[PDB]
Amino acid sequence: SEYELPEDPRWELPRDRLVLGKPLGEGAFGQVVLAEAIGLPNRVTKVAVKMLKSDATEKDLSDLISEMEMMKMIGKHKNIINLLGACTQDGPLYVIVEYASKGNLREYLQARRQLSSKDLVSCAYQVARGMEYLASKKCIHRDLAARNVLVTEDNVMKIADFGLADYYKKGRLPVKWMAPEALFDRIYTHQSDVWSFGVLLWEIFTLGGSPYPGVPVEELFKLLKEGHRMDKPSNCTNELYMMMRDCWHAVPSQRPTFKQLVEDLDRIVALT
Amino acid sequence: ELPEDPRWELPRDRLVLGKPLGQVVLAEAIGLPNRVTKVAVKMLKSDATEKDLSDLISEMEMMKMIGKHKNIINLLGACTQDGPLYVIVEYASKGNLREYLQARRPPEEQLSSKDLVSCAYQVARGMEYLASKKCIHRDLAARNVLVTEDNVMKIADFGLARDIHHIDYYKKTTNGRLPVKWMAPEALFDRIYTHQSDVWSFGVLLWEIFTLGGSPYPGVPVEELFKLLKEGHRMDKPSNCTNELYMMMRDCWHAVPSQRPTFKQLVEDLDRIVALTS
Ligand SMILES: COCCCc1cc(Nc2nc(NCc3cc(C)no3)ncc2Br)[nH]n1
Ligand SMILES: COCCCc1cc(Nc2nc(NCc3cc(C)no3)ncc2Br)[nH]n1
Repeated sequence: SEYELPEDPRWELPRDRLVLGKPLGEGAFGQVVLAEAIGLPNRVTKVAVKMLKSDATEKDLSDLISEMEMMKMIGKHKNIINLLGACTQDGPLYVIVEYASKGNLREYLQARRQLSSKDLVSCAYQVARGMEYLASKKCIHRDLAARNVLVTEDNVMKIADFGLADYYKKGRLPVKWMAPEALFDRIYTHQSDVWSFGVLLWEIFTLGGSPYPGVPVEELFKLLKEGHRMDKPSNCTNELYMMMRDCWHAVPSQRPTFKQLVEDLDRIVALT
Repeated sequence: ELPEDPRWELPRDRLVLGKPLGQVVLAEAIGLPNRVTKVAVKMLKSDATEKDLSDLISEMEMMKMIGKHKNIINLLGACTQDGPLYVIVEYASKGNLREYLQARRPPEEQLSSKDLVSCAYQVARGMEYLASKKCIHRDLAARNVLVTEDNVMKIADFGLARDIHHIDYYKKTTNGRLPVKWMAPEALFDRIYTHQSDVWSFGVLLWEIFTLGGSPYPGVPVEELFKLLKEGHRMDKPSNCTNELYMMMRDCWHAVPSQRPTFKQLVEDLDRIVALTS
């Protein structure tokens, strides 16, 4: 990987067919830019490109490659951010993926405090669909949150950061979406992502609310150990609150599965 | 030590002391002729100082001046001569409002929407009365509201001596909660207490009622509380709460003290809302 990467003709795009545009966002040693891809024959497709920052290390490269390779194995679904291609040869790695013009679901919800009760349940349905798909492909997210759900021009929910390779790192605290087993016992399962979906559900029905405002890490632990559970939001049926509460069962085996959650939300949507 | 006050003195032999309530004891007063009335009696503990006596006397004298209202814990008498000071006050059999509401949470009989709005009305009435007598509570919370056998709300601890320049903000209550979470910012940061800061605390109490004894800012320590307040943070609307009653809480938590409603206004609004609530 130091002088050259392996080629995968299934996915390789010519660099002349990609025009890089305005940055969308960055992270530790990776960054995401808006771009235009020609012929993924001669139609331009607005895509998002993920690539390393200039200060990245060999291990950052190896992380980014592993992310791309997981996206290949997992395959396509409408409610996830899909791999569309890659430039791997003769220069920096560009991992080309779908563009979601409306940004993350947290912001999306906050800027519309105008969604109906149906639309809100529909969001929740789409997210669980994406998660039901990923879980069928052995994919555990480990940070399912509204910040990691992107929304498209046409209001499709698309899970992101599912292929990625310090409890005090924030400006909110991710530990506030972690299942107790994952936080306390470092047990990550599909059921631990169910707990996280519980909190996303709550974010959804508070239209982008912040879990546990003002609660620092040590206190959160203390709340968890006491069996504390966030209060029902206003503008939330008692059914939905029991879905959240169900996702928040202490025993993961008694939490519902994403398969079960999709079935319920499909029913609930139709009756909203 | 004590000076005699014939307006209030009950002979010691007329008071039959019973079980501890939590110091405060349950008692029976004979007379107050051949009838016994259940009463609560406040008295000193064994390890009490002269400062503690002084503070108990001040509380009693304050009750004398304030006079009687249905929605406060009313002074009934005192034993001041030839033995321990006993301040005799009304008995509330169903305990504090926090516990009263939590015991009535669904799985004791549930409270209607009207019952909850009626609690709010009665507390506001008591506060309006206290305000009228020039009294500022300084720790209005559901824990300092007591409930009688016939479900009458009575405000307690309204006459208490407190040095505000010696408050421990870190000190938790017995239930595990922090009293700073009921305090107007201007009282908290600037030690300025007014009827207006009491109205702020009433907003928090209204919140406590509609969450059926919920704990404000759960898991938020003192330093983080300050930072939420400085940022103008406000608690979210409880579920099963009208927009109209959440607007009331929000009004009580106005950042500018002059712009909060008075208890006179709160009393009138709540009266109107009680009559229209199912
Ligand atoms: C590897 O795929 C990462 C997501 C690709 C993507 C990004 C967008 N649109 C937007 N992205 C961002 N920030 C980049 C980002 C957010 C997350 C989560 N991950 O990366 N900001 C605004 C927009 Br609009 N579409 N597809
Ligand atoms: C001088 O006013 C003291 C309150 C008089 C009173 C107390 C009760 N009933 C109960 N009291 C307590 N704990 C003592 C207490 C609570 C507060 C507030 N202040 O003192 N526990 C249970 C009951 Br029931 N009735 N009247």
